[PDB]
Amino acid sequence: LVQIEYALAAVAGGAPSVGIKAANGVVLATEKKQKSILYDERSVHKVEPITKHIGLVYSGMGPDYRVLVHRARKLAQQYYLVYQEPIPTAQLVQRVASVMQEYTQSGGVRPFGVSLLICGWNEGRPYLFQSDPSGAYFAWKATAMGKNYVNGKTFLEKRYNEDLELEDAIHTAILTLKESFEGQMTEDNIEVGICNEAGFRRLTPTEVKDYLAAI
Amino acid sequence: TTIMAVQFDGGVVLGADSRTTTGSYIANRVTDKLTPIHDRIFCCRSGSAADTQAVADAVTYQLGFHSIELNEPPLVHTAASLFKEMCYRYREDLMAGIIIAGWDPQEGGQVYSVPMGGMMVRQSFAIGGSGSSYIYGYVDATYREGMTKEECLQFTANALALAMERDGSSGGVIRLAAIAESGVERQVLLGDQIPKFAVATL
Amino acid sequence: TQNPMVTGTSVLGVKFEGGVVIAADMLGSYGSLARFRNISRIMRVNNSTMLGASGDYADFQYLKQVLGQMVIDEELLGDGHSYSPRAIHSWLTRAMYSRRSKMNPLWNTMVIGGYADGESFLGYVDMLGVAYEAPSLATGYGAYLAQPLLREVLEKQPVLSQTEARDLVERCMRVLYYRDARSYNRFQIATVTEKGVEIEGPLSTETNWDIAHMIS
Amino acid sequence: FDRHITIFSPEGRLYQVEYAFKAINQGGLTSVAVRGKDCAVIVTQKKVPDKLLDSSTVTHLFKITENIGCVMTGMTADSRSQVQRARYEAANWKYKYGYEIPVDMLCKRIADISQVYTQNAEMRPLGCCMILIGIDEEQGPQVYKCDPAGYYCGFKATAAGVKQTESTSFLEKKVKKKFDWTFEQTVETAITCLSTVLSIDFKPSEIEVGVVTVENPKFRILTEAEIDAHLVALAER
Amino acid sequence: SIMSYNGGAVMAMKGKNCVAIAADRRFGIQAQMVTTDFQKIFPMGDRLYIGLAGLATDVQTVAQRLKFRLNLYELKEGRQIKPYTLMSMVANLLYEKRFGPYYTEPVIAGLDPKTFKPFICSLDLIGCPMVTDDFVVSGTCAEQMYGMCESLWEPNMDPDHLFETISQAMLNAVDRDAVSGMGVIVHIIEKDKITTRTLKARMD
Amino acid sequence: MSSIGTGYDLSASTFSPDGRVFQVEYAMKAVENSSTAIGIRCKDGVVFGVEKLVLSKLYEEGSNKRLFNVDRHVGMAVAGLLADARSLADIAREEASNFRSNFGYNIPLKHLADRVAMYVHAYTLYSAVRPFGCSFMLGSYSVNDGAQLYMIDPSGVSYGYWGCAIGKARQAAKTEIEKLQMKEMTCRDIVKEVAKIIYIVHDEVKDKAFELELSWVGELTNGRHEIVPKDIREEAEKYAKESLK
Amino acid sequence: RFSPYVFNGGTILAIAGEDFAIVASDTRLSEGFSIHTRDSPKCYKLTDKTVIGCSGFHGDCLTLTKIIEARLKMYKHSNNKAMTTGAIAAMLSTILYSRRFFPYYVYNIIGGLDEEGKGAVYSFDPVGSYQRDSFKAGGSASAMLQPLLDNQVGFKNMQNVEHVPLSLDRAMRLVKDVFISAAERDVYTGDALRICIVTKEGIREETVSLRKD
Repeated sequence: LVQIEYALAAVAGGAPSVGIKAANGVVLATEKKQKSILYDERSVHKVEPITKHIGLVYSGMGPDYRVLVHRARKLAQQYYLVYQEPIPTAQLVQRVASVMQEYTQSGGVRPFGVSLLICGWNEGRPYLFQSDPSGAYFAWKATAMGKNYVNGKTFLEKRYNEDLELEDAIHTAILTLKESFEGQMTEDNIEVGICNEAGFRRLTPTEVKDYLAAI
Repeated sequence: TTIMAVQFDGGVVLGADSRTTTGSYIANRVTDKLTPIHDRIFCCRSGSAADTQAVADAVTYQLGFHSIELNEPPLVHTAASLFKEMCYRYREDLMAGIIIAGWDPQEGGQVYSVPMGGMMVRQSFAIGGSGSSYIYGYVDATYREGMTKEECLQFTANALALAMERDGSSGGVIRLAAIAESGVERQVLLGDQIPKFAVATL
Repeated sequence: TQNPMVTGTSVLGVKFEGGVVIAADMLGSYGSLARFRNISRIMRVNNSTMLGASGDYADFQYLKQVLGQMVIDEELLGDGHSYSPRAIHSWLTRAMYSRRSKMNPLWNTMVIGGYADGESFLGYVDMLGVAYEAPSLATGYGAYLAQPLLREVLEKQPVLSQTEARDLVERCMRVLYYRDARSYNRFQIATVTEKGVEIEGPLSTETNWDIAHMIS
Repeated sequence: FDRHITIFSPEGRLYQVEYAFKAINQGGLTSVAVRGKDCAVIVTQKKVPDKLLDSSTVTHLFKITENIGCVMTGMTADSRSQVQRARYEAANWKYKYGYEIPVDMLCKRIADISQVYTQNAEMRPLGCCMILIGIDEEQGPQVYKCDPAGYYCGFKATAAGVKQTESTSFLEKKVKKKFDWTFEQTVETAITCLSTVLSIDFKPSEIEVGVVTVENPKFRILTEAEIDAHLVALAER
Repeated sequence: SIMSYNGGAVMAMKGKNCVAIAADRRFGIQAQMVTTDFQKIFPMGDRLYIGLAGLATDVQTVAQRLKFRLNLYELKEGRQIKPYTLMSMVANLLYEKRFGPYYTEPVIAGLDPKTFKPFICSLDLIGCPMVTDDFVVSGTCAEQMYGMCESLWEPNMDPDHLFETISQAMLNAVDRDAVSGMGVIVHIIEKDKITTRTLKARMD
Repeated sequence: MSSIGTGYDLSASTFSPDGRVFQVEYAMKAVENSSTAIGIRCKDGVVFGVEKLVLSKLYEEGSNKRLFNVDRHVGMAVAGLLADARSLADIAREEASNFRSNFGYNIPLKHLADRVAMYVHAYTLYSAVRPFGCSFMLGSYSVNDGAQLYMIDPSGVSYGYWGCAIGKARQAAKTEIEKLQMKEMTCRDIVKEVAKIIYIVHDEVKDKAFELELSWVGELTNGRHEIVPKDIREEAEKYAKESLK
Repeated sequence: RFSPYVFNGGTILAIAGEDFAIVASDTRLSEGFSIHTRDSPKCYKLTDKTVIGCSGFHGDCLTLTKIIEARLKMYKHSNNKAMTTGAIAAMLSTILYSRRFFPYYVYNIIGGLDEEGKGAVYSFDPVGSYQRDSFKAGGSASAMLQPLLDNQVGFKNMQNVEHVPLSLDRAMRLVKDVFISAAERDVYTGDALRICIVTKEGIREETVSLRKD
């Protein structure tokens, strides 16, 4: 379909999201600039938990994004009803990309204009995944999304190594946003979430501020 | 269970006991059977507790949504009609006797009975529950045309004390509520505040 | 309604020369308890139809709601067509039979009195759909205790005046007060004539208790 | 047909969603919400063009619950419809979940509904803007605004309508200069902002103010004597 | 009773680094014995068995639908199932028929496919899981099995004493029930081997 | 002026690039090609007046009633397209019926008008339906709330009105209702005024025969909406004929 | 528990002839030991050639005659002719059997004229089994009337009797005799006898007083 390529055009116009799979965890940093000072930046969140162990982030269209945040969380908890076990990250990406593929097959709708970076931690082992608006999903070591994702994907390919820790992966995920930020990021205009063995959590801005001070 | 509501000039006085029995075990002895349906419309719940709580929450929902659309305080006859439609539509699934009483600017203080079966009738005083049977003669003898707020609170307190005294399903504390234009005054009668009467000893 | 809760007892009715007069006491009993003592068991349907009902009073309030909304929805058209008493009677026969056939009856027994085109109408409908018309009707224990007096007067004199029918209805209500244990000493009398439906009440019976001293 | 329905352009745009914001400007009216320390006000203008019309029925301030109010800007029937849907979702939150709906949750819910209009091709986006105010139990005053795109955000202040961009420039110069707060100033800021960009020196029959305060969280619609009590206090300074 | 229509007697016992599951071998319609080689313990993995007592048609139906769901799980997920997760799967399968319930009460005995920790549990007919650390029993001779296991189970048994304990428990338990017995099969599940023995049981 | 052929005006489910839904506008332009219905609320009631055109001398002199009883206390004066107006008469009538059946009393005007303006609006955003081509006034009276007059256009917006006019000569009717102290007059003066305003805005050299239909609701009808007596109607006719001269 | 039926009494009777069909019934509607009315005829003109007699539960009788009248009109719309007696018979067999599992507690006797001008009587059970008879009594006193009709119309258990065809006047005498004799001993039968005679000239309809007890 042509609407899938045009939906990928709305993803590449979105804000940068960078996710890096470290040895002991996965980061998911995004670009969150407010258009003016009138907007409460505390209010809306881009990095978003799905379970206690899976979070995700996007580039593209936020209202399309919340539709799959809601349905990822439903698929996850209806897995948990059946198995009483937290859902594997790869299984959840199969479910969500099946949902995201459904809106490309049916006529009278458009595809999602959103591409997800699903992170996870299951069985002592981290996961980085990207679901495209087609319904296709790819496992990643590190990747970029949104505005100039190509330049981010080759900035990551230079600074990625496998024996990398989670804190150093936060440091090189801030740098991949900072290669395209346009104007001096702060703890109030980016948003990072990490998975580790303790589960997924979105970093508090006081905790983002010290990572930014380390750079 | 004994529920009671009396219309007076200016508003209504509602009353209920506080005993919920599971057979002949008092499961709850401080039960709040006086449910605020809207700001100046209460109901008195008797019958199956799950049924009455379900119907009271559903009429609370429908009535609050009705009031926000109409941008006005709701009528007491409107809440009574919503109880009537719910208690008549599911009259074979519900065992719920309701007394709706409240105040509204259009028609003053009102008391409506919705017993089991789902009918609706406006009354000056209504009694219900398994213990109201023991005070029908008392409320027929004692109700006077045109009592005041304090006289209706005292009348309701005395009749609920009598019904609590004779019914085993009734007991506990007396929960009173008097609804008028200025708002809702509620009070709990417990211990010596419940009107004692002498047993005919010797 | 599988189980009636607050029921109303007998509803009378008789045609006279110029209309129908029906009566019903103003009591709804829960079992034996005379719990609801000022409820009107007689509906005014429209200008030319009145309706008194026995049985479950919540079902009669349902039928009041449905049939009154039908009368409203008819009068909105302004096309000069009114529901006749026979049409209300036939609609109500269809309603009661349709509820019967779903094994969910409306526990009522109804007297539809009416007066259209200079012809009186008096119609019985019960919860099974058994409908007929007759010069005198009586539901409940009135079929046992009032319909004898009604049918003996309507045997001797087929055409009653309004005063004679009113006195006969009062007299049968006095009998039903004496012998029916669910009856009550407070009743409405509804009349439909050319002047429309008038509902008079609350009316009481004149009690006689001279036989109470004849016990020795 | 790529510009008639809500499907993507070759550069990834939704043109009907862009034209719904043009439709908001069709109403001719500008709304402003600002947020204080313990208060959040909404002010819109009340241009009544027909003088034999009942002006008590022309209002864009709507009660959603007792604690949540709402100013609407845009196509008026769309606005009343989105208000009825917000009133439904508020009552159903209270029924299902046992507590009053937060302002962010209601505004998120209405934006989630608006996304469906932006994605199914058989119906159009609903061309109007909702601004919700209300007092949060833990966060204080909340001002939330959802657009026909399905976005919502929380706002230190915001604006909706024809003069939205200049009202935003005014309030943006305002909220980085002072921390505007107090009951009186926040009505001052929302009256001055509307007045500055419309440039018409208000009389109280011409605007309408809706407030929530932390001291009394009931959504109030201001009386014309009370808009006088703010306009006289503002018009001598 | 619908449970006692065919008989049926399954237990599962926990050892040190090993579990034992054992079942009787009678298939009988009420009193009449039909076969003496009915399968009541099916494999649900390499080191993971489920035993089903109760109505024999529901033994077969539950075991086949569980094997269905389990093979789909182990292909869609790319791992052997953890025994707790198998318990949750069985509990879901039985609770879907909550008001139309499969008249069987499973026992699950197995080792963890990554840890080799012993797992035993058992369920009711509508899927209430019940994990123990000593023994679970299920069938028409439940009280006989509770007496024998509560007497004979001791912690930290090697698979030889585990075999002897579950064997004496099953044999003397089903020799006081009429519609049970006609053989006992015993599966010892170790880390490195599955031992399967059938016993010299009474045949009356 | 000039046509558009890009096709933003073919479904109600489509905005224009400047932000209009033209199908709603073209439906509202169907209303201004129809004859004028006026409605005036007064101190004790609401009075309706329609110039019902008689485009065959063969009709029954009372055919095509553009005044409707939608509830026993509410009336409906329609302009625009009759078949759509009768559909909305049935909708408003059913909505009043369902309100009484569910809540136990008469539907309030401002709630009937909102619940019918929502139906009219729900037919303004789908490609499977078209907007209604009728605007209509709802007018009620009761004791608690007073006179109530709302008008609903094809867009779905309902506003309250002291006077109102819908149709092709609605603007000069707004003029001649604006020359009138409706907040102090009684219903029996407003019928004379409604008749004379209908007879002023009626161009006989385009559409040459009509029947003036009046309906009131108020204190004088006990809050019931009725057609009103032929005596009062023909006195209003004579005052409108003489008034015009 | 709710009972969907009540036995309202009532005896019906039809007799076929060479050129006539006489359908008769009492007019007492009963319930238990009470009498609802004394004027409730159980015969119903369907077409200009067909009268149905309905007895049993009166609510089903009313509903069923209204359904048969509606189906007559539906037939005449879709087929541009009124129904025959046999077509109403077969149709009512289908109508009654469509309610097999919650039956019409109605004893139907259709009496009328066939398409060669002769009298036709069809006798139905409550679930629609019918056959064409020469005469049939149904309902409350059918076990009383039917042996006398077997005696006198059927010429059974008689030796050296002449088998003349039954004329209209003697069949009318037989109908009046059998309902007097049934009004004596059946308590549900009485108060009048409505007699419907179907001839080539049409349907004429007579009433005869019976006992009032």
